[PDB]
Amino acid sequence: DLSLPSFEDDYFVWVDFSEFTLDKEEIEIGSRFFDFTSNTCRVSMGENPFAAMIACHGLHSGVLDLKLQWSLNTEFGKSSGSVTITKLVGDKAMGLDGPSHVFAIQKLEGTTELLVGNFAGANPNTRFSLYSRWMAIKLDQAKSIKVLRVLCKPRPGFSFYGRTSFPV
Amino acid sequence: GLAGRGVIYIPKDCQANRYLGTLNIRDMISDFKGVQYEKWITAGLVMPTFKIVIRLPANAFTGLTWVMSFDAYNRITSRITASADPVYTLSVPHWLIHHKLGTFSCEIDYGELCGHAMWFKSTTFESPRLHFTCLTGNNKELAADWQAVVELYAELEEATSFLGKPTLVFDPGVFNGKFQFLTCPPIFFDLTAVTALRSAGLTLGQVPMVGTTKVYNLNSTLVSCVLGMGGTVRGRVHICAPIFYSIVLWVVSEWNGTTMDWNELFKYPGVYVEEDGSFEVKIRSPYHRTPARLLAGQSQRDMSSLNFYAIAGPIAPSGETAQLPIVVQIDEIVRPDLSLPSFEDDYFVWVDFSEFTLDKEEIEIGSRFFDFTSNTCRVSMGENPFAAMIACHGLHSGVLDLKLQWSLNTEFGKSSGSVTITKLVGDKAMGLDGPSHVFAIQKLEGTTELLVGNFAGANPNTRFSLYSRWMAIKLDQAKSIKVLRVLCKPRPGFSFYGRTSFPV
Amino acid sequence: GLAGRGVIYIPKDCQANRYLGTLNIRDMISDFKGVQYEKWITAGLVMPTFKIVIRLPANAFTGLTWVMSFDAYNRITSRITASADPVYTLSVPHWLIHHKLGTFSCEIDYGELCGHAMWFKSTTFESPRLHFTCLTGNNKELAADWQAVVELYAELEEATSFLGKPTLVFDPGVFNGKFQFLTCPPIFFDLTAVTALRSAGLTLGQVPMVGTTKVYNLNSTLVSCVLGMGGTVRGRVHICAPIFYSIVLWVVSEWNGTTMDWNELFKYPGVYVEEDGSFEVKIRSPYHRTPARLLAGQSQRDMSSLNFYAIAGPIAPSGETAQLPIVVQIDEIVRPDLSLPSFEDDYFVWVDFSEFTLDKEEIEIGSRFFDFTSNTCRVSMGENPFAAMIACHGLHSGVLDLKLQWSLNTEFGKSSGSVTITKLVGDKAMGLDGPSHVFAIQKLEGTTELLVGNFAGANPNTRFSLYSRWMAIKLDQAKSIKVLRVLCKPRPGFSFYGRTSFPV
Repeated sequence: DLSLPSFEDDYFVWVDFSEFTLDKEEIEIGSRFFDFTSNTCRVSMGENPFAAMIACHGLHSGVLDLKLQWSLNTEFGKSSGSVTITKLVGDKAMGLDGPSHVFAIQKLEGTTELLVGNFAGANPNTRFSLYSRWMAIKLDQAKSIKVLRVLCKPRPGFSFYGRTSFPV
Repeated sequence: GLAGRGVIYIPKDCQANRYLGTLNIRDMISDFKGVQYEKWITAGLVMPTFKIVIRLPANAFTGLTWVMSFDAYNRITSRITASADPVYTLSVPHWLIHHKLGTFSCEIDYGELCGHAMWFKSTTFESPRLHFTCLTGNNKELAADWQAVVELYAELEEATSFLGKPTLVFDPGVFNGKFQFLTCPPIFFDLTAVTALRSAGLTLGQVPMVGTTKVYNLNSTLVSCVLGMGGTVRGRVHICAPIFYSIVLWVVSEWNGTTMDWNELFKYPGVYVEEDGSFEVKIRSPYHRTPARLLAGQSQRDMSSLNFYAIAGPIAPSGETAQLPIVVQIDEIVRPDLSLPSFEDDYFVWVDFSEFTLDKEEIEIGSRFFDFTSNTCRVSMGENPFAAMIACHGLHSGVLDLKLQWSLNTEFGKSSGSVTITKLVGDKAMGLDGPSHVFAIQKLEGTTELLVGNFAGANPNTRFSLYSRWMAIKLDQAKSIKVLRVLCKPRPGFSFYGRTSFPV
Repeated sequence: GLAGRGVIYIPKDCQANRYLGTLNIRDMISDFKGVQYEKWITAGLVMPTFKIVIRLPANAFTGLTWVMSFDAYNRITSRITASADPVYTLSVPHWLIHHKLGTFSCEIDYGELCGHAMWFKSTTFESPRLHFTCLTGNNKELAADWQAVVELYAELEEATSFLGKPTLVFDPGVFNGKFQFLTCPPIFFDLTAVTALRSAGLTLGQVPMVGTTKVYNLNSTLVSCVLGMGGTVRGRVHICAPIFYSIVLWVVSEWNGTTMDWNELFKYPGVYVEEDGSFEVKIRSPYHRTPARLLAGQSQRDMSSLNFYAIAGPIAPSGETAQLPIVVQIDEIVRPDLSLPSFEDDYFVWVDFSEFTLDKEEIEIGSRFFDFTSNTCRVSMGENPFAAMIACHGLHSGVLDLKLQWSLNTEFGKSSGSVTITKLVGDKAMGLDGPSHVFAIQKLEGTTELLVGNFAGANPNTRFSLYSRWMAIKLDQAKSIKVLRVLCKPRPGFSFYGRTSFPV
């Protein structure tokens, strides 16, 4: 006799960035779904079953749809700059240019896809270096942002390989 | 088999409105204890079909009529224990017990009338009661105090599910015209009067009152779902007096006052009532319909009414003094001429927040649809049929689509911050993160879904703590908002369990 | 379903003959209380078929064997509460509980084993008990005290009659040769002995004793109905020790002593026993039969015996010290060679009255067959199988034909008066007059019938007061009588209910 599912087929919180100390901020994502750290801003990671499933398997692979939302710290009338989504294939150094995307800060939201995977087919739950698509979020007026929230929603067929555990 | 029992004590002078007592259904079964009680301990959960039997010496010489009121959610108890107004006792499922008919019996499908299964060891939500009150009094006191015996018969078996089948599913465009448990408080005729008139208003969407207390109930709530109604009122009339009292009534419908000419009166399409029975009277009106509710300054008598004219009697032997009571029950509007539904399948107002005093404001919603309170801002709650339906059932469950709208208090160019919708599973302390959502204040509007429910399947109309999804609205620049309006629109299949009432 | 329950506490050191406790069957059901208990209250009378289950952790390393004794008429309780001699515990219906087999179960048809239906509100005759005793002890103490759980399962339904079906109907010429509940007290072998002999007497009519106390029981009583028996003893042997104990036995029958020559011993027709199992051994005797009871100064070894020769072992690892116990059960004499019945279908002695001190003497019998006492004369009671059968059942009922005989103490020519038989229905005080009968003393003999029973249908083997026919013998010249002898002969169909025992 089961209850409703706790989650619907909807977005859920991946990460919130807040309390920026520098106007220039660049968050590298690459091709991974993982826990962020920053010396220059406050990272608040989401806790949900998807994140646990990532942690409790050896390998995973799929596509995430992202929704970015943000609110202003300064007066709207004074605002300038952008949330830019850099999309490459390769790396920052030698990469090819994909569907990179400039959201004027006044849009206050934006969307993008993220490939979680690589040429081999799947990501371990650790740092690794395997040729793939590459994503980054670039802030140029980060001190004018009170919060940058990133939600994700896995596209159907997001796959996990080898059940295991994850002590923290 | 016999599952439980109890005793109601009747005073020798049992007058109208006397509170006779309350039996606690679960205590009746556990004090008896009980082949059925013991089967219950093993089942854990039961969803009984009860036969209630009230043993009662039949007597045609008293005029006594009592009401048994099934109050599964303990909603009227507080307010009937000093004296029981019929408006309270008839606002929940109930049965008329006529002294002339003696021993009384009825069936209670606990799955319908209540909606949640009974746990052997303790009350889950509230403790289910049977109230016994006197609707019409004895014509003169009896010889001595006496008692009646109440008995519960059931074959208890283990319940498969926690929830029953929903008594009602929300739909704006659906009020059939059929009623259950719609009983009008007693109408009285003096025997010192050669003729008389008693009006019963037909503006059925009006909320009944007892002094300053509003008694919300499902029937008036249902009628309010429509703009007005025409057609024929089908009902039953009970004459609640001793065999030696008698009366003849002309029952007819009239619009805005009554005629003063007896000849005109009898050119109307009415019916004669000499005794207990059913009746059909056409709702009479210049528009063929009477409005569902009143406007300001209007009276129920300005519209269509069901009028009871005593044209012969009442008579009784000397020296009787008691009035002769008529109890009317309305069963349905047959051959109905309905107005438009009052609401469409659209959003309606849940709540407005305004006059914020702090820039940081956090409104917890959780998994409930309810009335907000705040020390730091002004809450204005919406009043509509949906909110009444929530109030007139023991349990409900469904999903609400929300639209948030807001206007600014400061200059647009100076604006900053957000309306943030936190969505969790669990609670603020240990919850999991769902589709939380940040609306930059400049969006000026946003949407979200709200689950009204929990792991068990339904919410009571009180505060409770049951693991579920959890929602909150977070303002960071609240003083920059002139108003935050929250509209909702129930998704199809929003369910209500166990019809009841709600006095405020 | 589960009807009642109880708990037995076992000591970490559980030795042979430890009393473990008594459960009261009706208290088990009423303390539980009990879907079955509540069905019982409505039925009034129940004649259950119980499944008794003893929950018990199986263990092959202890050697523990317990006995559950069904004592429906409370006959051995007084005698076993300090220490339980197997002669008592095995004298009523009983079951061996082997620790190696774990959880134990059996059926009790209360109709057979008891005979009267149970009244919900109070004990009718005596209160039915289950006794738990240790038959063979543990080889060494266990780690800690523990407990076992006793459960009663039954589907109680209303009893149609007060009385069950009779376990036994009196007949002198009928002892089949089949037994139930014939268990011999444990036989023990020392492991400090390379070989050994243990004899079991086959003189089965002998009444068992515990010190100076005779323990009358149905089995010995049955055997006493015959002069002697030959044939083959079919039984079962239980080896009641840990898996690490083992033994090999040569089991054979011998007459008057035992041979001292091992080679002769193995030319006899015996069987080997290495483990739990059944056995058949021919009863060996010069006459092909062994006598049912002993004469004066005869010993049970003087006749045919069932001999248990340990020919290898017992052995056990060091340093075990416990003896190895063998429990023998005798099921029947197969291919029986029976003697004449010891009694024919004839009268036998009930009582002699003699040495009268008063001329007026009145002996009340009522509706009972029982042992008389007098302060004014000498009572000499008869001892025979019928009397033992009365003593070894909870209830009995039937009709006795009486013959009275008497001889004179004074000169015949001087004699006067009568032996009068008063026959009433009721009691001396308010009774109705039946076939009372005046025998002039010169008749020197007379006859009458006696109903042994009452309105309920059967008599307990105690004093009771239940409306029935009532008999008394009245002497008016008692000092003129040298002896008054009363013989009886049960009419066909004299019935006994619920086999039990009777320690004196």
